[PDB]
Amino acid sequence: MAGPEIVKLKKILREKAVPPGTEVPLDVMRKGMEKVAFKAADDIQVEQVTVAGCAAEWVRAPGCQAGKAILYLHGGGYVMGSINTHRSMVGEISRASQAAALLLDYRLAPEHPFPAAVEDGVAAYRWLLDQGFKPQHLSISGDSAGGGLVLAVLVSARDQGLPMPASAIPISPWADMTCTNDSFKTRAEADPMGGINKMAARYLNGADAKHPYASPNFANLKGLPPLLIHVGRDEVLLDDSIKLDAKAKADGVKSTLEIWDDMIHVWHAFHPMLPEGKQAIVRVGEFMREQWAA
Repeated sequence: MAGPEIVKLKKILREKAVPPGTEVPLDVMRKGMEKVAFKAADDIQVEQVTVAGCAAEWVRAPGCQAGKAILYLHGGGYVMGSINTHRSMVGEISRASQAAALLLDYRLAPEHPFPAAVEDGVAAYRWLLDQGFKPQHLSISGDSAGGGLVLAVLVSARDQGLPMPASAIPISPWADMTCTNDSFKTRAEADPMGGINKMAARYLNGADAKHPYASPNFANLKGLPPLLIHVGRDEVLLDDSIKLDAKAKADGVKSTLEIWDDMIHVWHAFHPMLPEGKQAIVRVGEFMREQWAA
């Protein structure tokens, strides 16, 4: 029916979770994500760089193709996450896609609200182009909030005349800051991963929640490059993804959406103990490579 590992992981996550309602202070949520992050695989090579005034790492699995690069935008509700929280998952995407990842430590809210993260994303992309990477050798990817930022970065880039990269992969994207979608009710019980509305509040700091660079589900997608959208069936953000796919299709974008049954928010991040995490990462890699061969 459902795999044994997901059933197991669902139980561990329900057990470890803080109870519904209780307010976890920000720097406490921040530290907890750091402290619990998976260590990247031993064969992942890392190089610290500065990119548009942000800390970054080049994240190079074995097998990287010369000339290829992923701008990777991490999750964390726009308020948390770092190079550290995501080095592990991004190592595996680099493995699968045989491409080095640029892992950006973009400005986080509330210290730096919207559109700070979009400016960092766009500049990061401009930096890659400036470094000599060709549009057709580039891909943009990210998870959760980062996966919304993927879209925002594209839209914003398109608007400023930048060429589109060959592909983009939003993973469990948060692309609608209103958080009104049916799936917050429909998929609530199945999702072990209020809390989210606070992050939107902190990121927006008063801005219009239907701003296209905050909620790319209200943006004009015309001209974006081909998309692979990943989302699990068992997450409150199911609707962001279904609606992002229909938007893209309507705006004439080549969109492939895959709902993975039984899966949770960014199940990729649990690749060390979830076969489906590895499987979905492999597939992100295959899709990036497919798009580079075309």
